[PDB]
Amino acid sequence: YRARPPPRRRPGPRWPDPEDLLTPRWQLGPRYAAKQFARYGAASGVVPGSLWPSPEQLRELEAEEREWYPSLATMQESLRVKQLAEE
Amino acid sequence: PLHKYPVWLWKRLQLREGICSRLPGHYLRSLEEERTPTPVHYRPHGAKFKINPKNGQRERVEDVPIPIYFPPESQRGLWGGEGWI
Amino acid sequence: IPDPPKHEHYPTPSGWQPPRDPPPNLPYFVRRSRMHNIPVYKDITHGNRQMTVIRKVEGDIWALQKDVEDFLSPLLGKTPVTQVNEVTGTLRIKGYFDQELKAWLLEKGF
Amino acid sequence: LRNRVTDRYFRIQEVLKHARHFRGRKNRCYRLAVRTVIRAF
Amino acid sequence: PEPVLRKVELPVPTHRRPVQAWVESLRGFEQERVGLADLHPDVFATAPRLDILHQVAMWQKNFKRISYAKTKTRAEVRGGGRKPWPQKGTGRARHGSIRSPLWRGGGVAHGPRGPTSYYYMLPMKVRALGLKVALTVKLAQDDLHIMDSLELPTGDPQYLTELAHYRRWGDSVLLVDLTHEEMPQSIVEATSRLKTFNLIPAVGLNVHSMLKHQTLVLTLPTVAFLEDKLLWQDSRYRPLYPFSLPYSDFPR
Amino acid sequence: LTYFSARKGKRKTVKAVIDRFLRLHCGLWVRRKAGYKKKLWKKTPARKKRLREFVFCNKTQSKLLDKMTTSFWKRRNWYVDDPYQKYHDRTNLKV
Amino acid sequence: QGGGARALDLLRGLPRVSLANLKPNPGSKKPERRPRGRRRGRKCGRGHKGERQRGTRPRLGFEGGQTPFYIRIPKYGFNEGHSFRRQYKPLSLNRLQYLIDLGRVDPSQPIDLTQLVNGRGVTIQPLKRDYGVQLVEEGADTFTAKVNIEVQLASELAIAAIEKNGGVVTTAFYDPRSLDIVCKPVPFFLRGQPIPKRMLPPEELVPYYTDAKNRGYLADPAKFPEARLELARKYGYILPDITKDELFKMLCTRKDPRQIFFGLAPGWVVNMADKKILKPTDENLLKYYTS
Amino acid sequence: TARGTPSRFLASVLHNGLGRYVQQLQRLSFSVSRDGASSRGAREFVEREVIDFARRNPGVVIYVNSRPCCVPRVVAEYLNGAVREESIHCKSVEEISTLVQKLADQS
Amino acid sequence: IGIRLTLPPPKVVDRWNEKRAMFGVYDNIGILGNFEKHPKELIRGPIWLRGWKGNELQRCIRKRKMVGSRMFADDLHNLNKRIRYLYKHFNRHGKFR
RNA sequence: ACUAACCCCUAUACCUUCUGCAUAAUGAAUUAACUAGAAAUAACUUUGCAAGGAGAGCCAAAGCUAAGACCCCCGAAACC
Ligand SMILES: [Mg+2]
Ligand SMILES: [Mg+2]
Ligand SMILES: [Mg+2]
Ligand SMILES: [Mg+2]
Repeated sequence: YRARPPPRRRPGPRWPDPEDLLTPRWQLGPRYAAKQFARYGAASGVVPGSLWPSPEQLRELEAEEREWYPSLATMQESLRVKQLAEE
Repeated sequence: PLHKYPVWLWKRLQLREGICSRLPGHYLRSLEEERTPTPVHYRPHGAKFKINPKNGQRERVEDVPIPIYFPPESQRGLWGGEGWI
Repeated sequence: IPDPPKHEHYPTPSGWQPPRDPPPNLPYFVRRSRMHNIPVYKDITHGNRQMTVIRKVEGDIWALQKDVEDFLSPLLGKTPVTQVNEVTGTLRIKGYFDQELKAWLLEKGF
Repeated sequence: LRNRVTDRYFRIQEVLKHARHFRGRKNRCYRLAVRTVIRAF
Repeated sequence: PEPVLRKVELPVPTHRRPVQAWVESLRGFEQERVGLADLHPDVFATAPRLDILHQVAMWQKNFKRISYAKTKTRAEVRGGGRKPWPQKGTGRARHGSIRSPLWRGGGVAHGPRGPTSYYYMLPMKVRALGLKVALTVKLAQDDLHIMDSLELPTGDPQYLTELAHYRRWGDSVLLVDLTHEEMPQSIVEATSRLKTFNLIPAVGLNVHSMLKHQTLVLTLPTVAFLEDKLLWQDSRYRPLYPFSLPYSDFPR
Repeated sequence: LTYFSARKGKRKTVKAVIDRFLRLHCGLWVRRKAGYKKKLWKKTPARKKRLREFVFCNKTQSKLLDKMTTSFWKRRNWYVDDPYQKYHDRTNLKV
Repeated sequence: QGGGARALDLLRGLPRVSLANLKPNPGSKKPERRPRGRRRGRKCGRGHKGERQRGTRPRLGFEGGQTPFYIRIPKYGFNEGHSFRRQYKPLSLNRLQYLIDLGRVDPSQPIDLTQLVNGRGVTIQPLKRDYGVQLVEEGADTFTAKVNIEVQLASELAIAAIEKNGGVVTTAFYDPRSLDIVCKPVPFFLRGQPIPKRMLPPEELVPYYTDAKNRGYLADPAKFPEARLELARKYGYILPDITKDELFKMLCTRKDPRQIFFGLAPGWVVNMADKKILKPTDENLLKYYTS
Repeated sequence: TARGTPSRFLASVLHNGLGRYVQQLQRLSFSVSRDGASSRGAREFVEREVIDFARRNPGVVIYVNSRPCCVPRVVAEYLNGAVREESIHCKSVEEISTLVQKLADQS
Repeated sequence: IGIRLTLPPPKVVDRWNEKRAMFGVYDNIGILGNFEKHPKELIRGPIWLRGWKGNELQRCIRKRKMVGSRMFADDLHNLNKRIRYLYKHFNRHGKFR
């Protein structure tokens, strides 16, 4: 006999049906598209501009880091104050 | 055997067929939406992250709504979102 | 794995030295591992049984066994207890002798 | 895979043959014959 | 004419020498001795590890097996939720259900609970080492033949069988070529109607097929493909991430 | 002890032993002494002294604690300035 | 020489190997035991009637009613906060010398966490609370190599040994978010996300990385020369003038504190499929990635 | 047991050995399969020993039939008419030789 | 009694049909295909039994957690009961502790 | 054993429960079919590689991966 063709990974990105219920939600978000663009490059059709966060999500991204990640000067001043307190 | 679709998908599936499929689009979209209600019987945390006093670590917190029972008589009144607990 | 670079002097500061070229004219031969190291390891079982093993051996393994106990008899005081496995090309010695055997196998050209 | 014994007839015949010359039901009933064959042996 | 000569492209250890194999061709009945090919000693002349072959073949057969046998327990047999008779006073044995394993028509105490999987993976180097052992065994038993290409003068299947019989190849021969899309037309039509003769690509080569078929034949590109793929195993780092991800030198 | 969890199907860990015992990577277990903070006024200084060390467990207790603890706590840790770093390996141990 | 030839030649006279003549290696398959027959059938190794025979034994650690041994032991803070303690995989000078001698690490180029894991010198598990590597002083006598190494932690003797041979050692901090990126850049690039800037060290670690004696990456460079002289004087080795070395440019090559790799500004996107680098131009994006 | 098994008195055949000894074995028939692991011991036995055994006992006729079979067998016939059938299913060579030699001495 | 009085009909097996003659092909696709495919991906069978192995208890959770919402009402109830019984038997019964 | 069925001599049914049962302690009229040991934490044995092992994660001061091999059946009065 002759063997069936070897099972190869299907070339090209996979874009499922957004209106179909059985398609899992993790294949519809921008994270899925970002992964597709990285693997397949410009041939995936994903706009490179959409990779960087839009200004709508940047405002809380900097708000979160300002509130949760203090600057070097703020940390040094806090450390110096604590050093004086224990001294 | 196994169902083609999950059971919780059945209610959505019938909305796409029959007389329900001929309903106006704007009404269908409004009914499909499942936005959360304003908290009434519980106090929201108000922050995405909080510091645990026990270990001084930052962990994510969530607001879990408390189930509310609405008696059929409340449909004839305006309780403002309150109900039986 | 990248092939080791050639140093103008040997052995290297870490103690590594390339195998001698041409290989020694012996009935048996021992080849370095994929990391270019002598295949000598320590084995322990039951928490008290200590063995030294020699891997990657092809040829007359019995000649290697004869040479091993000849080299180890003056050090240990009697003929060492050894196990010969022909199918896997490995040699097992009771006790810990890795640092002497590595030194012994190094100067033989392996 | 369901496995069932298929040679039980021969397994009991090797015992019944030693009791063929006995008396009573213990020469043909395996349950009785096995107990007396052991005593005879 | 001009003989075909194949050398070993990968470096050979100094203490080992290449093993020579004859090169034939299928364009004629008597077209053997076309040339000589040099094989890597570490692939076609390794240790005859029969235990490696047995465990690799057993791994291949039993790793894709799924058993669908399943029997109902006493909790799945219909009915049997009522005590038949009172515990005492009836003069018969006590029971709590009519679907117990003791009862006729009841459940099964310890039966199959399918579907069940037997999937397990051998170490990657062991599976590769199994292919090297099988090739070495084939060379040592003189049932392995080396060809240049798999073009046939005619697509007649009976011609191929007669050629194999004349050369005393064996009852069954496993044919291996480079890529599925490079099959010559003659070899495809000849082997499609044959049972003991099978044609598979290089990627499809396996120990179980080699053991099942008495005779194995390979092309020169197949030999180089097998030499490159196998010799990458014994000189390589431990994988930081799966090899499907891009690497500095993978694919070669 | 939960040999197979209902959500993951894997062995669990008894948190009681974690809060009371410390395991060295060599297999030894380190524990405190019972009643070392109870009724200190009625105990002699020598008794109080020997009550406040860290002592090892025997073979049976070590096997008992290993079975109640998953493999996560048996790994080798590289904590910075760890006080018990020098005790994680045995030196000059024969048989 | 002869063992392989003898084994292979002996194979020639043997019959053809097939599927009907294979067996496992001896000692590799312990036969399964079944509770059948006189030997293992009467009680199946369960003993006489009781809890053990009926398989209703109490839970592990239960001694039949008395207070459990593990319960009666008082609690102590042995493993408190263990999931928050910092861990560093130790790196020895012998291992570094072993890597350099075998060529697995290139000394002519700057060496950091990415280079060490690429050469398989160390294994990092950020999910296991790892925070990088520490350079230990083991085998400092036999170490002789001029390298530029970047490690999260270092000892005073390890620094002295590196600087004795004219090398440069610095200490830098990597947050857990970017530590996984540094060890495995390839999986991160497949995520399709712009390169983020690494966070500053925590408040407790700020003094460590701002001190010249620790060779911190945030310390004052002007305080370095006096620190090196003190180490050279203490250990009695003459401090070489590496400014006159031909590799002075390579030694001075250090990454920005907010940078991850070398020559890759935060916010860039790597496209391995088409071998391209994409950089943003929005002024808000540029300010975020550079501040 | 003895009570469940017929018995006989000790005796010989035609006072064998009184004037001369006559070998009681008269015929041997061997069934051997060309292919099959069960006949390997039987096969190698006739490669090296059946020739020497034939010369040792000239009054015994040996038949070697090669046919497909699952259980190799040997059949021994004596002058008194007794027939003995022994299986050679998966035995070695040194033990079939002892088995074959035993039938020769039997009366 | 208990045994057949006639020989069962002989069985004929084709040792060289399509399936037998090519069993094991492409099982080394990962080694010989630049690791673009895994032999586990060649597994054909139940959704919850593709490249995974475990005891009976573990198979029940995996089936329930992945396809439990699609099972029939009677089957789901029996599966829930099986998990409860298996959990009790494994965690509370046995010769060893 | 015997020439010989019996006659001669010798011999206190089986399982289970108990220190101890021919026991007058339980179970079994007989035949056929059905009917009861499920798991890999550690350790042991055997391959592969080796200061590295593993087809992301995990472990490692000779270890890592893989395989083999140990954990029964029926029966309540009850509760919701
Ligand atoms: Mg070991
Ligand atoms: Mg009921
Ligand atoms: Mg009941
Ligand atoms: Mg028993």
